[PDB]
Amino acid sequence: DIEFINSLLTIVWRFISENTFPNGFKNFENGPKKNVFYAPNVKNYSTTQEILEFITAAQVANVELTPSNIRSLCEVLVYDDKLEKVTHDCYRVTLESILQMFNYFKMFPASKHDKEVVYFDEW
Amino acid sequence: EFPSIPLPINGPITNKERSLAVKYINFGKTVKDGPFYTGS
Amino acid sequence: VMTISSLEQRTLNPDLFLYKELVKAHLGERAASVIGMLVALGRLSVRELVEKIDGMDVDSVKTTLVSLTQLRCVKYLQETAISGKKTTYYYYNEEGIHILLYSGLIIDEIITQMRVNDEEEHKQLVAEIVQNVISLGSLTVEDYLSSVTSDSMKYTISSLFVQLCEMGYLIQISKLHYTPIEDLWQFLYEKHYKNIPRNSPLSDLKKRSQAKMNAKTDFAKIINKPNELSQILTVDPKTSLRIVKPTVSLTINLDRFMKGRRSKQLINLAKTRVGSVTAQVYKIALRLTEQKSPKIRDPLTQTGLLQDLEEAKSFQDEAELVEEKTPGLTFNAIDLARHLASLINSHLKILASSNFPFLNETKPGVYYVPYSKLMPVLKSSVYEYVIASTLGPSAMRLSRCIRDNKLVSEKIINSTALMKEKDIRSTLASLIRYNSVEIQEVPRTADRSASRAVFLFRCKETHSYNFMRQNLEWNMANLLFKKEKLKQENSTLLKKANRDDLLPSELNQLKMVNERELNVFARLSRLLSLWEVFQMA
Repeated sequence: DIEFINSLLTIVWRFISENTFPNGFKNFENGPKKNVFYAPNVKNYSTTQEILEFITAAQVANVELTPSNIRSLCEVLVYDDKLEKVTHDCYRVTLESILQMFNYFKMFPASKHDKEVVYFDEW
Repeated sequence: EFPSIPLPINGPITNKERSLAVKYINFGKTVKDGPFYTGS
Repeated sequence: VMTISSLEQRTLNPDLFLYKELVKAHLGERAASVIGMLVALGRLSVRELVEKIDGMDVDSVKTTLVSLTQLRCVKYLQETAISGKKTTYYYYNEEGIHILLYSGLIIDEIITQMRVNDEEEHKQLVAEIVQNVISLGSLTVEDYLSSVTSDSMKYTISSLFVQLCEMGYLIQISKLHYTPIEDLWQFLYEKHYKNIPRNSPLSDLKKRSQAKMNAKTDFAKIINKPNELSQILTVDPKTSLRIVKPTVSLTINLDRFMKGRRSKQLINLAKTRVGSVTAQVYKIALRLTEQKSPKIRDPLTQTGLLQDLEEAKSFQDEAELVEEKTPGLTFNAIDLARHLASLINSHLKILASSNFPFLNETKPGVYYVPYSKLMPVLKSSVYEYVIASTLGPSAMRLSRCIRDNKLVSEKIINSTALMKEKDIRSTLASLIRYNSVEIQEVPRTADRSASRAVFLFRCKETHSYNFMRQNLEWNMANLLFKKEKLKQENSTLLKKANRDDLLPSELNQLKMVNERELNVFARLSRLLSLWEVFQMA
């Protein structure tokens, strides 16, 4: 509790996003994701103890050497609300990468004699 | 007033659906102009 | 206090105030009175409407029923008794009210549907054709083409007319559609029971055997009646062009229009999955498979469920067999998809291995898009993105973690992603308020108290879906009632603004109320695009 959990969450999501897709074709759509993977291959892999290697490569010197319980807890934490979760932690896709950059809802609300908040009211 | 709990996402004026509202109001005017009015 | 926050109409009227406000802005005010009694009661005859309105006569009730029947806003049903006295009965028609509800998206999707002939014909001709179809109701060809004088380009309507009814929307008129869903089944259920002679009992009924197969058979034939039919299509005269018969009148079908609108949410889910090109090839592969798809729920299980376990079990099993055996929609091959090689085949393999249930069940190598295994994911993927958008992402975490297992308990939520006693309880009570927790108790006493009892939280479905659907209909009823508030403030302005076909305070009044009149429609289209998913199974 409470901020280092979010920091570890951010860095493991960054490691998943850089393990699946390359980083240089994330900020723009210049032939997206290298025309994604150049008609993708049969690679279909993930970390499988590589995530704990990336954990062990950079830690705080506290007692956070957790593994096999908080590992699965953070895994559930990124599938009790969120992205892919297919056949025991494969490729993690679906809309978080463009959410870090339902899309493009600038300039809400208005403050006139008119609409918003008019919604969710009891009823 | 009384509702202060937050608002949904369907309220910018960055629409680009200005043609749909014109089609809506022209359909409404052509139905109101039609013979099957029976108002009041 | 000064009641200004819309309280005197707040709770008094859902589920009929929408139907009364869709017809008040279109068909006067006298149609609203006769449509507010067909919904609030149900079946009532001509004299019953006269004695229930309290203010209209038979000359006024019967006149307004013609204006509703012309827009197919009233179902007909004639009945009889054991002694005779055949009379006429009227039901409320929700398909006509949906036609009055969308009304511009009909003439929006039909514009962005045709090929290379673009922006030289499809702004003046067909935008008046389809608008006269929807407004006037049932239209024939000969009574409509006499409006134009010296029709030199009289064949230009026929090329757009034979093409549009070939692949969808235009259909033969309501010789079947004014009949109700219940009586079309009930009259078919009794004619296949009394025309069976006497026989052996064989568990004392046995005819419920035969009357549960064969009637369904010709019920499907009735379902086969509003489809693509060759009785009006491909008529071949000698030494002329291919033309349909312009004799009988024709209307629009609100069955192929909805399944084409479902493709918009399918494209939105595809854009949620993959970005630009693979979503585009799924888009074109779905647009090439529109007019032959299985539809939003058939009238076989709309009414008439006779409590049978095997019918409720293998109704979704025989729908799978309808999905498997098409006359060509299962043929979703590579060159057929690219005609309107290995690269898009690899993208289609990515669709096959995308593992959320779209474009599955490819055993021989030819692909297919399932629907019945797609509908819960379609209805739930949009439900999880409204609480996450409006109420908060922590609320979406606390709601979806109920769904991770079946009935997570209170000492297990606080072990996941957030500590206890701070805002899990407030968010959980707020989700109790929006029908997405469904609390349950187990007691430790003899009278099921609150102190000696502990709770159990299971997100029960079809209670969060129905309440949000009613809330969306409610806010649609909101958004068109505030449109009638500016009409009372412009009754002395829009009436006078017709003789022109400076007083600059009117420039901050007339051209100021216009964008406030257009943004409610611009938001109503998004209300429509968010509400449709809860009424497509």
